[PDB]
Amino acid sequence: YTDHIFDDYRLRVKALEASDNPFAKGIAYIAGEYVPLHEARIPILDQGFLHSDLTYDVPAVWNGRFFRLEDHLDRFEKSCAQLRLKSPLSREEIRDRLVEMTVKSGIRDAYVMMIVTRGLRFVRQYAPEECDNFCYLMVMPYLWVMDEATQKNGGSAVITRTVRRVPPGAIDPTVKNLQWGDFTRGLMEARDRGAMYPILTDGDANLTEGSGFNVILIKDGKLYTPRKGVLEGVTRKSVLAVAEKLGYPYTIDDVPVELAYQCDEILFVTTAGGVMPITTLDGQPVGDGQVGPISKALWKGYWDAHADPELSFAVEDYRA
Amino acid sequence: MSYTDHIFDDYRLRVKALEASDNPFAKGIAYIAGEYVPLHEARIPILDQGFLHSDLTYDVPAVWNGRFFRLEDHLDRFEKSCAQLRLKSPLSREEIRDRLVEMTVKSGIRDAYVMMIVTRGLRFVRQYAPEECDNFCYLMVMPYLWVMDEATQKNGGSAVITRTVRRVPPGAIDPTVKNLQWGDFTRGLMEARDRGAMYPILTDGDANLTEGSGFNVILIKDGKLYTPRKGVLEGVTRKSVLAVAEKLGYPYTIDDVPVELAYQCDEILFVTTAGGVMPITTLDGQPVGDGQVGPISKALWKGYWDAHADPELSFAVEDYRA
Ligand SMILES: Cc1ncc(COP(=O)(O)O)c(C=O)c1O
Ligand SMILES: Cc1ncc(COP(=O)(O)O)c(C=O)c1O
Ligand SMILES: [Cl-]
Repeated sequence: YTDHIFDDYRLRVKALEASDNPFAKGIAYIAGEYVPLHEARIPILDQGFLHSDLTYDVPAVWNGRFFRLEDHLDRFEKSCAQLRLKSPLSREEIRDRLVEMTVKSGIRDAYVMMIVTRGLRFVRQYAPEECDNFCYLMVMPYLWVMDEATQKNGGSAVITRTVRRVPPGAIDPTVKNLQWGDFTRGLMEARDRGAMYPILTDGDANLTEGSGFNVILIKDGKLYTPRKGVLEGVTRKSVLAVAEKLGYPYTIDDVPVELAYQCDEILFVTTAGGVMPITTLDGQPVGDGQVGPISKALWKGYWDAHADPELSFAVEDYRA
Repeated sequence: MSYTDHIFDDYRLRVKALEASDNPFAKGIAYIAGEYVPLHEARIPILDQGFLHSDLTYDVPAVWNGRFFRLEDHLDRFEKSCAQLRLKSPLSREEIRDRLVEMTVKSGIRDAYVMMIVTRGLRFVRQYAPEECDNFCYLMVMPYLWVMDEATQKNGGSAVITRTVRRVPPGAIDPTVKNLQWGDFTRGLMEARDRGAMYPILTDGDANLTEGSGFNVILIKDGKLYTPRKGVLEGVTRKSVLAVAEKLGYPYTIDDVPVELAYQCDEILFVTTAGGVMPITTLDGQPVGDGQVGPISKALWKGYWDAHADPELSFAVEDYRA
């Protein structure tokens, strides 16, 4: 079922790797300058580094079409407000520059980043309103949390037992952030236990999310995905809209840990890879150990949606 | 006659001298990829996982009147922190020490805030085993920073026990491993400002006190010191103040500190490398005890700073040799 998109994608990557464009390996916007991604540098005094004082968002370009960029911009502006950050670049400026950098790079399948940091001033010495916040933009070749090869059979995960999710009353998980202390411990625990990915609990016997992805349990034809303690993922939104069209019931609510061990299918969903089936959990098969039919149908709907003119636009039909 | 003059008179003179210096490193110096760079020109690659996933640990010793204080304790904790996160410094312990002293002498700074950082580097631990990652080391020496300045120490600072945020629990992020994932502390600083206070004190969300944004907390009641054990960094400043407390005959306990005790204590100290002993005289808009900097705070303050000359716990940067 992967050939549906990956045959065409592999052709586009071949063309990009053959390109002599100095931005084909990626492009960064830093202080009004476009720089090749691997030469791009930020000041070490940026509080985005010295206190991870930032928020970010990651839309994708697929076959030269941005997917749900307005949803990512909406969530980014919301995230900025929650942390009392104000982007020096307008929402409309960010959109214009992200499209320009995509065209300028020639990258047709892109992992895109918009970052706002506190700047050089910290919020102990200064009110947030007295801080001049920084904006960084990056466009790079599309990244896969789960690659084609792994998606064909599904990946492996564990419910972490050495680490639990940062609670929202400490750090708000609806505000996309790079304070991955728990997720990083999770990835190490997964490798220790011979699995690719962690699923973190809330420390109260419910599932939350993983290292850069939401979790969807499928049982008896119904989708179950955590409400609290997680990022409100754009991939999750897309997959649930596809589920609605196909007549699959879903609920965004508490997901008790027990349900992970009794379900038929598990999906991980994220911008960086899309729909990512999981067929091993804690060393045991998920259901029959096969990529399930509902996973396949949602995978197809998700990718088909990247041509939907209501949800996407082509990078050349765009005008500032 | 103010008790703060004991150190600030001499320090205000030394800064004046430094602000007159033409040395291009007098504003600070960074080690980046085997090069010394002026601090305000120093840059790191945007793809450093120290940035893209705050995948790092750090430590902060200080230089005072040209003497490093307890640098070996900071190096000990840094190596422990690196091991916990499966980071290996590309610079040995001995190289970090040599370079930190070199950068201090080269800068001419007599009162410095020092920073040793190790990040994951350009590879992340999803695609790669941690042993496959070539980790980066960054060093910085800059003019000494004050979480609480001279003016505030004279009458004491203001704090609140946070009610809009709690501390990241140890089973999410290990607080004994010094890290820059300040999501909770940053919320705390914003809440403090909203409530007309300088500093936050975060609870563990289970009715105990933890630490604040870059400092440990010590309560003092009926001559006894109480400081949280769990949910906090094991501060070198806290260690020093407790040694000064043991030597002066003040009993102390490192254990759970229930929130209630904050409202019933006689004195409150915040302790950190970036400011030292920092008395707190207002809590949730009300006086701490009699609203004055207390006698035990002053005694511990004096002992802490006096110990920056002790030859067993400090060394002069000029007398050091690689
Ligand atoms: C913690 C976390 N959860 C979930 C996601 C996926 O959400 P989205 O589909 O909006 O990328 C990400 C994104 O990388 C993430 O960092
Ligand atoms: C969270 C936290 N606790 C405690 C401290 C104090 O540790 P030390 O006294 O060793 O500097 C700091 C210093 O920055 C800190 O960030
Ligand atoms: Cl719910």
